[PDB]
Amino acid sequence: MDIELTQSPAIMSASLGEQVTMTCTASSSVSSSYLHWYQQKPGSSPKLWIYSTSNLASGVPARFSSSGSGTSYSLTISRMEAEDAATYYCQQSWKAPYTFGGGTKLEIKRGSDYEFLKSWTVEDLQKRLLALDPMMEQEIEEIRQKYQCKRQPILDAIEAK
Amino acid sequence: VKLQQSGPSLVKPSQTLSLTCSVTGDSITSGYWNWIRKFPGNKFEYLGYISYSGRTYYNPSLKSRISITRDTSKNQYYLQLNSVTTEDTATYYCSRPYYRYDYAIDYWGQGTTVTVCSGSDYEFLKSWTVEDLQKRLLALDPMMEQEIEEIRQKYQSKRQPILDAIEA
Repeated sequence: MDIELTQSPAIMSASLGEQVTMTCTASSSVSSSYLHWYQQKPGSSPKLWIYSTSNLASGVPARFSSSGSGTSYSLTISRMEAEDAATYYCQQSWKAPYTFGGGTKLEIKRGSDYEFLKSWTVEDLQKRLLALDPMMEQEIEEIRQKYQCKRQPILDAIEAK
Repeated sequence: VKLQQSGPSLVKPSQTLSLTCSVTGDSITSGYWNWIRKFPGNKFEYLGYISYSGRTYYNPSLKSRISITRDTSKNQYYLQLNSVTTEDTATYYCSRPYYRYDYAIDYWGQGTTVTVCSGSDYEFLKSWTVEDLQKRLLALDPMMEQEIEEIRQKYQSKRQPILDAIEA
């Protein structure tokens, strides 16, 4: 009987400065010290963000907080910033196999509009500009590997002679 | 602590996937060390761990197709998945759970995106000469470059509002 972790909502869009709270609910009780949270931006590996329900990994800004116990846990951003746009996973490290939640993708509401964009600081703007490169590189790389897939049976038929 | 992955990116069905994690900041004789894959639909699957002493755990979901292997001397450990169908397409991660965090995962390899290619084109590619096939093989290049250019231009537009907003 594996411990299913369910994350609501699966996606949520928020405007900067808002306070956002995403949740994780287990199928059975898990002690608080084994519930954890990870953040993943595209193109890079998950980062441990919060361990044991209420401890911030190093480098995790103080606007992040988390609480819960039993079968309901939650992660909260106080005053969201552009860079908190990511996918957040809960995970229990209690019963093997050590299952993850389905994720919550946190997007910037109305972020792709010059109307809203010019009210950002110059810093949040240029950090956001560069945050586009990993996304683009993942898409290109997914294409390159699709064509290594297409190149394969041709190379297998050229040498089947 | 740096977990470094290496291995092939493609594997044909019913073949064996093999991956290597080269730990460089701890010793695989200390604590635990796992493998985890992320399916394209943003779903993580814990595959298994190798322990400090050499005991292992394998996810029942994988049946017995998985064997995790360590090499205590080179501070490496290895994943091997047998009879790899296309449902094994995912990004494969090694990672270190840490006892101080009650085995929260604080270090992750950079991942390996592994595709499984059916490649069932015997019946089609038989009516091709090898010369036709080498034209067909080169036909993919302008096709792929087109897709890549669509990607590049999509982000040319997606960033334009940002650059406009900086100038102001």
